Amino acid sequence: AAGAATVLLVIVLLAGSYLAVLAERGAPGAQLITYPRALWWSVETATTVGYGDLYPVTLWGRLVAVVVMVAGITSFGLVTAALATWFVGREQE
Amino acid sequence: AAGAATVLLVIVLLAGSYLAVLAERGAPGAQLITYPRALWWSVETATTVGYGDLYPVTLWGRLVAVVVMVAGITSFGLVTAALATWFVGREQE
Amino acid sequence: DILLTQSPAILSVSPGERVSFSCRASQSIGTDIHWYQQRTNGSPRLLIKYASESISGIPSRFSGSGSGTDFTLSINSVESEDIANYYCQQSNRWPFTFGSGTKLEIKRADAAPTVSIFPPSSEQLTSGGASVVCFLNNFYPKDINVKWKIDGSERQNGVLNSWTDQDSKDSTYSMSSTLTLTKDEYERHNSYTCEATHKTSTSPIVKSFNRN
Amino acid sequence: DILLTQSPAILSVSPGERVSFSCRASQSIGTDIHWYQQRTNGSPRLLIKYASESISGIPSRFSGSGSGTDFTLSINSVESEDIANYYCQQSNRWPFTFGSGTKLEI
Amino acid sequence: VQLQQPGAELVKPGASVKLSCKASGYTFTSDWIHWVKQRPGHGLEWIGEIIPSYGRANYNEKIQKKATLTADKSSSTAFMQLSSLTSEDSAVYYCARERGDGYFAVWGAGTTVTVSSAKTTPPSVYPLAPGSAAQTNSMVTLGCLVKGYFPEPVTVTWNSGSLSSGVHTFPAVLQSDLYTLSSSVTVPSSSWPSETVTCNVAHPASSTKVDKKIVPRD
Amino acid sequence: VQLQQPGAELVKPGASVKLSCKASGYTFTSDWIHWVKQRPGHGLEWIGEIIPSYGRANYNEKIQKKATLTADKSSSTAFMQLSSLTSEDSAVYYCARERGDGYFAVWGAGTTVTVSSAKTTPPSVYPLAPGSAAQTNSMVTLGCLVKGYFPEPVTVTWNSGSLSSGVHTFPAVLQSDLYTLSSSVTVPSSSWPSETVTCNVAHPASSTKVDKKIVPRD
Repeated sequence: AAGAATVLLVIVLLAGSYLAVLAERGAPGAQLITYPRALWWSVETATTVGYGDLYPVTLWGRLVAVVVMVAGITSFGLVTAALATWFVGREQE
Repeated sequence: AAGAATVLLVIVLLAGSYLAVLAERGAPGAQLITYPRALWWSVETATTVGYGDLYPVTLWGRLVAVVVMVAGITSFGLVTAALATWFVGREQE
Repeated sequence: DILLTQSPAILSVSPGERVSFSCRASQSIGTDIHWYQQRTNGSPRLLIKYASESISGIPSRFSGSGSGTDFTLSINSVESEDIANYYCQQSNRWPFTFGSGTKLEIKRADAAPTVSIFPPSSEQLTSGGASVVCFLNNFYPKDINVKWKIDGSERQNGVLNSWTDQDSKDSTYSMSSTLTLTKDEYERHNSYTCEATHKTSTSPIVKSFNRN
Repeated sequence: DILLTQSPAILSVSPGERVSFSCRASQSIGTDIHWYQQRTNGSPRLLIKYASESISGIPSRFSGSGSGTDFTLSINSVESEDIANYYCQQSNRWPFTFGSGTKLEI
Repeated sequence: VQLQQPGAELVKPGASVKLSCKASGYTFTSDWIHWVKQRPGHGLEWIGEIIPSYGRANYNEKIQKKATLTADKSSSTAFMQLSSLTSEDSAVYYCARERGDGYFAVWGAGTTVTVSSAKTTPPSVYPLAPGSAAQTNSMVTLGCLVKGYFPEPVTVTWNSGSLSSGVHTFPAVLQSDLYTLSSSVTVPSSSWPSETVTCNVAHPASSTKVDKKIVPRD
Repeated sequence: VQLQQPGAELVKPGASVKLSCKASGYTFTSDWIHWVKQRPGHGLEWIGEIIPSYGRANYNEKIQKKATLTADKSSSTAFMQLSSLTSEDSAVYYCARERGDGYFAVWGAGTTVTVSSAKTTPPSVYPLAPGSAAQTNSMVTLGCLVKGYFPEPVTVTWNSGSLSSGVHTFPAVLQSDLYTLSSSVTVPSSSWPSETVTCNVAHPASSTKVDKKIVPRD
């Protein structure tokens, strides 16, 4: 709620980024192989921005990616319902 | 609400576009470096259209980008709940 | 660092005929190219922006073409006022870069040099030197052979020549010739002559003056 | 397997004068290049990271340039202590790869 | 004149120099100020940009980062400081006004920088009138001779610009650390000397400008 | 010394060998440990990476997968096992500490591996003092001679490192399965022999280090 679904998104975005590099390293060609841009990629994913920078190529990397989508889009189906509520409320007054 | 969450999106989309060019200029390779296409890029971002044209490469450019996503997706989680309400209502009559 | 590559380096053309400088980038830049003219001694001057759009205050001769990696500045006609270096400059990816540059040369009809010989001014001798300047003006081609003589005998020393870049009112060239002596030396010689053997004239064009 | 290609193989230069080793990749890698110096008998030693960023404890002579596929290690001046092999190494796509190496002769 | 920069500077080698660019016209928040270097007989080297309002600068990755950029947020003048120069660093230096859209709409006139230990010399202007017995054609050619100045450049004008018809200012020659050039003008032998004709030779590097009428040999 | 690996190993052909890399300093969860191979007079071959905390390794696709990677999660030491070697497999083997950002911040000193059936020999160190009648210049040159050791390498030092001024250790020559090199040092003829000077020759492969003062010919 208040800042709860928020925190869960950040667990996802970290552990996601961390595991993406683990799964993708070893696949010849993967760009998703350093902890920085891995993190950026998990934001590119939770928010469905689909910029086209990074994406996974391994099976497990794609599973990790799907977990981020779900756990992100849901978080962000709620973080965005809450920033809308709080500031729109106080700012609407 | 009526046209309130709307206006906030436009503050975001401008100041976003303006800062993107500031952060990205100086990074060898960035395409996000003129105030026009910067603006278009912030729409590409607030609306999660992910066309793949522009995207940032600097750290700060990506932060700016994330601010647009949040403040945009939230605005557009409300601008789109309001155009749905007004015209669907009057048009539904 | 996007590489703009302007070929050819120089461009011959007869007046009034279409001309096209090619720019060619090292990767796609869409339409983020801009053309700059820069004559001799002057600063650059925006010609075409975003590869096709004209600038207000630019002659309609200049026509912007191209997209992707192949770009084409074009001039639908040519006249003498268009002699300059021409530059493309991409704004698609940081940093902004420039091309190597293309200079425009006009083939015109051959013309003979106006020769003018000038004695050292009264003011100049008052110090301790005397320079005989001789002007070759408005000839084409630029290939001309100056020749000094003092009292019929041919002096090869103290001779500073300088060639104009192709002038942009006429498509012609000019040339000066400083003759650095001393006042002491200028006094003990009577005649000074300026001969110029140019393509236009087998017979060399000659000018002279006598202090006496 | 991204191919880094360091030309030239050897580099003659008089002391104090600017010198630039070119690295050139077989496809775009953005800025994920890093330069390593390795003198005789010694282990390699990170010089420039991410193609432009300096390393603390590295002389200001070493100047990182380049982006995309064209990369340029540069030394604004040269002195005798700089004789070594020099290596570029991309981290943009797996596996990490290294260049062929460039030796500096004075 | 939109962008406005001084004419010429002289720097002892290894010393520093500051370069100015006062810009009348608009002063948009979104404006950028760029600097381009043109070595003699070369192309255009982009050096670096600065957005004066906000305050950040970005320099050319690929060149020896010798300079640093600054601005004056409420004087409408921007600066570039070149530190410890050589002779490789002598060139013309333009400032340009990019609106933020990616092209250099407005160009300064350029500042000519010559890095030498030699001393600064004003010029010597001598008239050039035809000989006492040169058969006058319809058009008469006459000039003036700027001798022994340092450093470059010199602005040469005729009647202070009014008579720009038929002029060629010649390139300067060098000799023992002093320059020398000439300029030519052509009027009708009907109008001259009945109409007076003067050549004016500005020399920015010395802060001197001089006049000389080209009278007949009295 | 951040990354720390042994000096030299010797392997009979076809046999195996384990390689160590104890790493003081930090031991981040996110750390990766890489291994680079440098054949004599070659470049750097990346062999493979390992993240010691979690435990997974990835080897070089393109080379003969002769090795396998391991770690000790609470000894801060990682390992690489090379199985069934040839002479193509003799090289220097570095371990590196990539933080997870994509560059090798920290490098071990390298382990020199020589795959031969020949036996291990300690070195023989002989002093090198000038002749009994060599005219002494301002600087005096003197050295020591390491003869008949196997395998490579030998760490050669002067006064145990304090006098690193004016030294050239020469490359080893090979001859009938034994090595031989020399080192040179230069001090002022004022300071020596009044100041004592010793060369110390470590030989990791044998686990022996030896000393020799370079006295005058008494």
